[PDB]
Amino acid sequence: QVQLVESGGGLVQAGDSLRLSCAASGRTFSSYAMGWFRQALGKEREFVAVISGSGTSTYYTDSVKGRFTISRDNAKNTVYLQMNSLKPEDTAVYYCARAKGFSTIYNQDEGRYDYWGQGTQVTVSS
Amino acid sequence: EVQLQASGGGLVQAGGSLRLSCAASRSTFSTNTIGWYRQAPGKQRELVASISTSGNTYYPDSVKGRFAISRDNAENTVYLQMNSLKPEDTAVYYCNTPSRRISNFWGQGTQVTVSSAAA
Amino acid sequence: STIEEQAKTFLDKFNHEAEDLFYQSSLASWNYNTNITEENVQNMNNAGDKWSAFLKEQSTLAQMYPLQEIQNLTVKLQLQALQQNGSSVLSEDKSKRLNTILNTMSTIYSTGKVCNPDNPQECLLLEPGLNEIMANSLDYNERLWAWESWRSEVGKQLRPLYEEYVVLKNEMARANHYEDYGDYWRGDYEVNGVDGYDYSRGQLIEDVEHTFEEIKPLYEHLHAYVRAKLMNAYPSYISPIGCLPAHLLGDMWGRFWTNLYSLTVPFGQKPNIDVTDAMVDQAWDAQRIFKEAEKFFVSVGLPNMTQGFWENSMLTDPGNVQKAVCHPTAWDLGKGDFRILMCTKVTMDDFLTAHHEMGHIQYDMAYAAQPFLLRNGANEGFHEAVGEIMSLSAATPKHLKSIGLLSPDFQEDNETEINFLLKQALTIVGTLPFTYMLEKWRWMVFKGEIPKDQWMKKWWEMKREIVGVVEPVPHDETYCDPASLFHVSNDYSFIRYYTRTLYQFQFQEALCQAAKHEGPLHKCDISNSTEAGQKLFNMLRLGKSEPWTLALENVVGAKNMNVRPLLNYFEPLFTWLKDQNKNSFVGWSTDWSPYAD
Ligand SMILES: *[C@@H]1O[C@H](CO)[C@@H](O)[C@H](O)[C@H]1NC(C)=O
Ligand SMILES: *[C@@H]1O[C@H](CO)[C@@H](O)[C@H](O)[C@H]1NC(C)=O
Ligand SMILES: *[C@@H]1O[C@H](CO)[C@@H](O)[C@H](O)[C@H]1NC(C)=O
Ligand SMILES: *[C@@H]1O[C@H](CO)[C@@H](O)[C@H](O)[C@H]1NC(C)=O
Ligand SMILES: [Cl-]
Ligand SMILES: [Cl-]
Repeated sequence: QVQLVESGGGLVQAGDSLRLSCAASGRTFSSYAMGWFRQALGKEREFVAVISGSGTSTYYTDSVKGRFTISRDNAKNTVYLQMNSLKPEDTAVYYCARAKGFSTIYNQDEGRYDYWGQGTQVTVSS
Repeated sequence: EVQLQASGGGLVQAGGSLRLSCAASRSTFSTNTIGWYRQAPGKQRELVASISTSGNTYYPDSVKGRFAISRDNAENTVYLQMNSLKPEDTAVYYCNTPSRRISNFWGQGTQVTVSSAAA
Repeated sequence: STIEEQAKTFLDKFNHEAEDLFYQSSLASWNYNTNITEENVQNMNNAGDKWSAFLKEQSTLAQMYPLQEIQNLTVKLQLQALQQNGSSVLSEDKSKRLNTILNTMSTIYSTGKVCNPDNPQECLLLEPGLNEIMANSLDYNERLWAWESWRSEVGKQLRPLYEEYVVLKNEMARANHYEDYGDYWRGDYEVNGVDGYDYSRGQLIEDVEHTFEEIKPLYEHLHAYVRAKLMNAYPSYISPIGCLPAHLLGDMWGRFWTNLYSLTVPFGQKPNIDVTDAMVDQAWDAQRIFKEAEKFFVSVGLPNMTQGFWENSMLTDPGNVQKAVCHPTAWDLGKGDFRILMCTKVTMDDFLTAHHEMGHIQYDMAYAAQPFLLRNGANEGFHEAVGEIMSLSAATPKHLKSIGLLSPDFQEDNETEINFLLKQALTIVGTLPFTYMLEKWRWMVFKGEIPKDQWMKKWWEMKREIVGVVEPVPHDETYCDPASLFHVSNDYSFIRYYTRTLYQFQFQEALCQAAKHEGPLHKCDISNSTEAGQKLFNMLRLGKSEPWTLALENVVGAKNMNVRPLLNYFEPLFTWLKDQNKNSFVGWSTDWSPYAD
């Protein structure tokens, strides 16, 4: 049974870094893209980043480009999200999800992700 | 920066010796095969000696055992040592690369005249 | 004095001058293919143009030596190859135009990208982007998008160029007294004036087609088994009687079904015979892959790689800043300089490619003694068959276990035997109808049998009839799906891959006989056999000095390509697939299509 468990959510200050980890079960981890989404209080769930099944290709949303870095360890079935220079606008519940496909260019919207984590709240203060 | 100009030719007695020099640029010397050609006034051009970058040499039967093509890496020069000359070797000598031969780019030639021997 | 003695003199001058011109042309090509820059592309073109001019000069010079008045076979063969006019038979404007089309098609293929419609900066290239989707993706829609976007953005671009290419290529071939460009390509197999060893260009079609009929039952059973496995992998998308949707075959075209192994593995719970994970677990690098391949050749009596091979080869992707062409290539620059260019990944497919390409290098090192013009394989299939000989042995579980990629507690079961042969058939058998149908299309197009207004109509009728593969979306005449594959848009004959496939099992059968191998041909590893190495080397050092019919006979005892050894190799799998498909449909209906409703 495919299960995703996020770890690393916490309260940080502005400018500080925070790494979210995501462990996923299944022997075909390398065959699917892994993506991160976030949902602020009162706002809809939005896309953050995606990494191809091989790890050699990544894509980030305009708000986090050059601050966040998505990585994956296919040997340990994990996908990481380093969030450097955090802003109050980044405060949201973060979800890691598994895509239907392998690429970054085709899997960057909710309708492309069939497996989801339970969420991890990340809070940023002034 | 004009290369492949033959020099050293002059008047020589029968059975004599003469050495022609071919000044080439370092870029051409290091990457091109260099050949020596000759042309009798009225007759066609004839390759008399050729030397690859590895030092491999080619000579026709007409000059085998008499002529010697050499490469001097210190002075980027190809020399043609002609021993036991005959009036049949009287021609103007040119040095060229196979690619310049195809594209018809010919440099300066050196006239070698061999005078007839005594009784 | 005699015309033969005159020709000998001419060939001595040729062999002398060719050394530097060829080496400078090859070095420039190497320096461009490893560091793609505008300065290097112009250097490559300058040196290449000098080589072409030398070849056109020596060609016209070779004409005054009638090869009928020549008894010495070595000089006759060199003269025969030099007096071929080829592209020089065309007018200056037509030679310029044809080279323009060839370069344009080549750069459209190598620089063609599919983009996001709402974000044109977000794009994918064929390699690695679109090829990674086709090799690893499990989503029908993503695979369909990658497949259709390749054929739609890039294939549609090549269509007008290909139409012009066939015209000029046919003019070139007909001016050289060939029927058409297809007939010209089939000339590689032609042998003449050698009693008992003759081979005609028309004989190639008859032999390829007669051989293919014997392949057909093994393929249909492999196809039916894969189709059943694919119905589990992509539910609602495959018909039990129809063709296989073109976008679900493992690569961008279905040239090889290798990447269907995860989806079609007969016995999934058995220790994987795809050592790709064991390489990764053991931290193997490209140097280990290449040093291991080098150790294989040394074991059969052949030499180690030269110092210049380890100094000058590019065995990994330079990637960042320095860009390279990652097509695995074996380079014989001349002057004793041998190199391999390959952006090696830690995969079993690349481990087998390292052996294949070093086999090419070993052939090059062996025939280096031959005169310049005779430094090639006996025919286009010879070099490709030799590399595949190395792969056949490298891939066996007996071999992988001995090199550490398979546990010392690995037990060869009758199940691991089927797991192995199925993996082999996806690559070797799976490519035979693809290859035959690809060339059959070109041959008919060059012949004039397929009008332009039916090019794509016929391509997909032939894909459905011969390959049992069906387009997932309808393609009109604005597409040029053949040109969306490297060899089609880059002007390379494809039948070499069909002939090499048959030669490889003839050679393997002969080499295992030399190695005193007991048992099935698929359980043979020629490692540590110098008897097998000598038998191979004696053919390798020969180059093109003997006609291919004779060259093949000297090793296998048959002066012609034979399908029997290939079928004996896959016999255990054939009888297995027969039982698996007992309640299945074997064959396909060319009327079912993913888009029919
Ligand atoms: C390409 O090759 C090397 C790569 O390091 C580089 O030094 C050289 O300048 C390059 N050639 C060019 C830019 O023409
Ligand atoms: C053919 O000529 C070549 C070059 O001189 C020579 O190596 C070879 O022995 C000849 N073959 C014969 C005499 O059959
Ligand atoms: C040009 O080469 C062809 C072979 O490709 C040959 O048949 C023909 O005689 C040659 N043309 C000449 C010598 O003008
Ligand atoms: C030959 O067998 C294997 C390769 O298959 C190798 O491990 C072994 O060292 C070789 N035998 C000898 C005597 O070197
Ligand atoms: Cl002909
Ligand atoms: Cl296609």
